[PDB]
Amino acid sequence: NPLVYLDVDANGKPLGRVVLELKADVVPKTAENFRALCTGEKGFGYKGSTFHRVIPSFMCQAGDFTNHNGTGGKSIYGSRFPDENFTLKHVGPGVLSMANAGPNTNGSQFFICTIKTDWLDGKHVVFGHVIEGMDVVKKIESFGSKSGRTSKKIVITDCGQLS
Ligand SMILES: NCCOCCNC(=O)[C@@H]1CCNC(=O)CCC(=O)N2CCC[C@](Cc3ccccc3)(C2)C(=O)N[C@@H](Cc2ccc(-c3ccc(CCC(=O)O)cc3)cc2)C(=O)NCc2ccccc2CC(=O)N1
Repeated sequence: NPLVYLDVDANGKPLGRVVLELKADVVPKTAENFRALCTGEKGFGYKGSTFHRVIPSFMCQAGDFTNHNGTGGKSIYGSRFPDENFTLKHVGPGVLSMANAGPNTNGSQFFICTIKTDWLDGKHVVFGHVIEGMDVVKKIESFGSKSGRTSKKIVITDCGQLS
């Protein structure tokens, strides 16, 4: 399974690195989309974009590199793409899952859970998990709010593939 990284800052101050294992063994098409958006190999992707909605005791959401507000993004497949499967569950903190606007509306937006979000099982495609840097995720979460607006600008300053 590929390993990718997000290096995250808050108001320009580095918070550290999040390492994500992508479950290409279960959701290869969803894992590949995220991998390529981390490397930037198609000329666009996550680098320089933000965590735009962060809600404590819920999740940290990112990947809207077109509109920066939860309405946009772009997949590597030319259009919104189907839910590959709902095999993996939102079991706890550190789960990496696709944001969407209903069935079969996957793009580039994603979230990292900070609790078990079991009510999303069967609705959002889980495709990976944090293996290093959960403390960075908790730092991101600490800048969230009830509305999801962040108290500092949280940026993916760099991202890419490790292996
Ligand atoms: N329920 C029990 C108790 O739970 C309490 C905890 N709160 C919960 O469980 C809560 C409760 C319900 N609350 C909510 O849904 C919050 C919703 C919200 O913030 N927004 C703000 C932002 C825009 C809105 C409305 C919209 C959608 C679409 C376009 C324009 C406006 C609404 C929204 O929906 N945007 C989605 C992300 C999103 C992903 C992908 C795309 C997209 C895909 C493909 C392409 C082209 C690809 C190509 O061409 O290549 C382009 C775009 C667009 C939008 C959003 O944010 N979805 C919500 C969400 C995200 C992540 C995880 C979970 C959730 C559910 C949640 O948060 N649910």
